[PDB]
Amino acid sequence: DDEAAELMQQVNVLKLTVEDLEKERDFYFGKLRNIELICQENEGENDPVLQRIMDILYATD
Amino acid sequence: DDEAAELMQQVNVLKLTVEDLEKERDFYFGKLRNIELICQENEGENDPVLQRIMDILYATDEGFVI
Repeated sequence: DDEAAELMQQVNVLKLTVEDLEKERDFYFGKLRNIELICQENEGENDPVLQRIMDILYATD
Repeated sequence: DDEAAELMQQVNVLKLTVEDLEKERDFYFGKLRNIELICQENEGENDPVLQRIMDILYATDEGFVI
């Protein structure tokens, strides 16, 4: 009745939040993948800065 | 009745999804920021590879979020 309505309101807000977060997550992930490729295509130069970047990309937190 | 109960279950599942996504989003954003810092420190190196990475990062700048 009253609770079902407030819960529906919450579900709508949460679904909007999921869409928002997933899209931002995917966007940041795509950026990281682009950077990873650049690092891989240049791994033959032995650049220590790219080494630091790759270490970041492949680190678990 | 069953409606409110169905919605509550849906709410609990969505809340869990949200918590996982926030952690994934911040995890990836944290990496982009750490990479931006590395680039920032080595600015005056005239390294074309770092310039490519910085251009990729531009769209992820915090200034575009707040």
